[PDB]
Amino acid sequence: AMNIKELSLHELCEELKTPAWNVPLTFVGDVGGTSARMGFVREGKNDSVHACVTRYSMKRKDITELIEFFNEIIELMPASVIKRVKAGVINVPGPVTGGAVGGPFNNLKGIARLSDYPKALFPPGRSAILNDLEAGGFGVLAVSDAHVFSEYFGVMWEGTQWRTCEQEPAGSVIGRGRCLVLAPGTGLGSSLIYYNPMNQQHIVVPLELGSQTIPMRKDIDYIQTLHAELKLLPNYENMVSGAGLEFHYRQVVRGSRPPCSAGEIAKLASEGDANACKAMKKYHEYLMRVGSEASMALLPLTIVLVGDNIVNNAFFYRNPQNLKEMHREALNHEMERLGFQSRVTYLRQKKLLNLNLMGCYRCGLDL
Amino acid sequence: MNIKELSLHELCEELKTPAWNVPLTFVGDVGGTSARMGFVREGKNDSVHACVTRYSMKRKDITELIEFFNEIIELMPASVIKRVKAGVINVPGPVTGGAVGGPFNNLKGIARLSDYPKALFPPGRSAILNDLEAGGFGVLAVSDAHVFSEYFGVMWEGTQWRTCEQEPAGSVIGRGRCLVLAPGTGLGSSLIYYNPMNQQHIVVPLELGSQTIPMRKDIDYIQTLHAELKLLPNYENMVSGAGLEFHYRQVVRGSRPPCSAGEIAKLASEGDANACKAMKKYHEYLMRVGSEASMALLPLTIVLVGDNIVNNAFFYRNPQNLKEMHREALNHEMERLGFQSRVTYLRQKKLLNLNLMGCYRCGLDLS
Ligand SMILES: O=C(N[C@@H]1[C@@H](O)[C@H](O)[C@@H](CO)O[C@H]1O)OCc1ccccc1
Ligand SMILES: O=C(N[C@@H]1[C@@H](O)[C@H](O)[C@@H](CO)O[C@H]1O)OCc1ccccc1
Repeated sequence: AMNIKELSLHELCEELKTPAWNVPLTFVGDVGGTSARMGFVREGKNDSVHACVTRYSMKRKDITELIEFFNEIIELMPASVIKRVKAGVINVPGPVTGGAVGGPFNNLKGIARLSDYPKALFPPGRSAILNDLEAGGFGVLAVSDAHVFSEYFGVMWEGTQWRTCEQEPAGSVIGRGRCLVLAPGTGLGSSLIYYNPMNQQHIVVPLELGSQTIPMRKDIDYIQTLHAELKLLPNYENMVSGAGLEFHYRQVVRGSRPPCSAGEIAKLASEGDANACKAMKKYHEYLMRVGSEASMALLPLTIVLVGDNIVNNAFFYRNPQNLKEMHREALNHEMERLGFQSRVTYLRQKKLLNLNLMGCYRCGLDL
Repeated sequence: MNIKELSLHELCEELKTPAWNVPLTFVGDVGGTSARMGFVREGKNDSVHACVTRYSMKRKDITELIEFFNEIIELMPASVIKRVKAGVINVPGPVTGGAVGGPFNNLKGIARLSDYPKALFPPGRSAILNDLEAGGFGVLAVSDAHVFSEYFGVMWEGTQWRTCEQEPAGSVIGRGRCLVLAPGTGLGSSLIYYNPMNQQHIVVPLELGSQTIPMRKDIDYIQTLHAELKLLPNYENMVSGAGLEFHYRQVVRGSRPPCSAGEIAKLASEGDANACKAMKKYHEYLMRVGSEASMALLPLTIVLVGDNIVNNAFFYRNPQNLKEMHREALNHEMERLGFQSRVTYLRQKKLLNLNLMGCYRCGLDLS
């Protein structure tokens, strides 16, 4: 159903001359902190979705470098092909106003301005800048609508409310309820797929749950230790990020060691290393606190953890002890005395898929 | 829109008028102690006219509403009830599927639409809303009738307003997200999301009030309330009637008798130093709801609504109190990048039942 081809800039040029690619096109771009995958999507035979993209490196760590890539693409591509571009959607790893202005970025310098992009890739009134988890959320909806939900998402635990509005198995469809998508990677991403009961419609509402000040449990001292390193009141992202895992790893080993990065800490936990595993537990404990607060504030039917990080950490979630402690923490809220946290079904992405690119495409269709 | 409070019998009379011979919407605004229910019509020159009767919630039970509906059906002509084409009520609790009103703080039982009479609640044209979901539909109704500056006053203009809108702050809702806060008996919250893709606003219900409060430099003050409640304080615990009483008891330290919220507000309006200090403290946690939500939800506007807000006008007009409220709304680590400054704050400056306007507007989107 879901098809993405990674190619060099030149292989892409040739692929598009195929009679298969002689149809209407959407320009799409998934932009992250290091790299960006940009290219073209078509509708395929038997209702399928086929994309071809090339990887660019964000060498300059500047969001305005994207313009170069667009121009590079327009010249180095045949006009016949560009003429079939009927819609243009990219995502960026920051907050976006009016689908047009991508806001201050943690990693990257500058501001994403739709009005500076070339109209041959971004047709007026048929183009948009999304936040990366806005795109993610359109992706989750694309997966549900293509009926392959259980191919790509696995249930972590079923909540109370699932059977009250759905008779199908948990994880077989997104559900006629709000879905909160959380992407713990470089940054902590969050979007709310709102469910409008009047018209049974799902709508993607971007969030910045990651930049909320962390509320206390019994961790006052642990929060204050990071407060004194950052010289900032910790937010969720400070505890649930690359930097966050490093922090938990430094707090566990209780002494100087030679450097290991988040990457190295994950690799070590997958090899059975006690200390790295305790770092991952700690990380997942703050991730579940984002969930318990948001389970009350936003009343989701489902919470879905998405991204490469989540798929690559499958070793962590398969362990039923890790899952049991995550679940205990997801219920660790005063409002659990009335069942609010128990209501919620948690899922995780269990198979690699660029949600963001599928989401840029679904967004292009609604436009 | 014109509303009129009448006894059960006068209501019966008014509807026999040839003026009320037209298609009707049933509406109900249900609160802690009372409920206003009746009928809305479209008038000549696009006017909007409503007629309701008051009921008291003697039982403090949500299921008593059924009686009121039955009482209305018998004591009304069949001719009249037959012109009911839509049915919308609001309740002071969280609602799933527009049909089931979840456990309530103030009242016993569960609001089930499926138990209401179809004569007032036509299938597929009826809904139970949360009180601030209704409030949100109201704010939209006021904006669309071009009288936004009649009912709302700017407290301060944020930096995002002039990019998104060329009309004056407070003259329209805005093509952006509006977070509506109702600090009354309970703390109400809803988010009027603005779709970029289409210029459509949708009301997203929230329970911001029940989130655990994140600290500033107030660990001891939070812990004082922690020890009285035997629960981790949430925003509602600090920003409610119980909240005001707490702030007052802390100010006096047993120097003076205890007080109701009503009493405390009356005294601050008369210039009582202690009561004023209690109101500052209350407004300090209200602005923390706003600063945390300004990051999480990225609103263009925050609007404070309700009789409470209108009746406390004296508090917001004092430029000292407003300057300190503003300082506190910017009290957030993410202000170093402008996020809290983005947001325009307004207050309801003239009485209006937003919820009843909202039940009606909701009905229109349904029929
Ligand atoms: O950038 C964002 N927030 C971004 C989110 O938009 C994004 O979804 C997430 C996943 O990529 O990373 C967060 O860091 O916040 C603005 C900000 C935060 C911190 C410093 C500067 C700017
Ligand atoms: O009742 C609600 N929350 C209600 C809100 O829905 C409502 O909008 C607000 C103003 O009317 O009061 C809150 O208290 O939460 C569930 C709850 C909270 C505390 C104890 C029991 C149940």
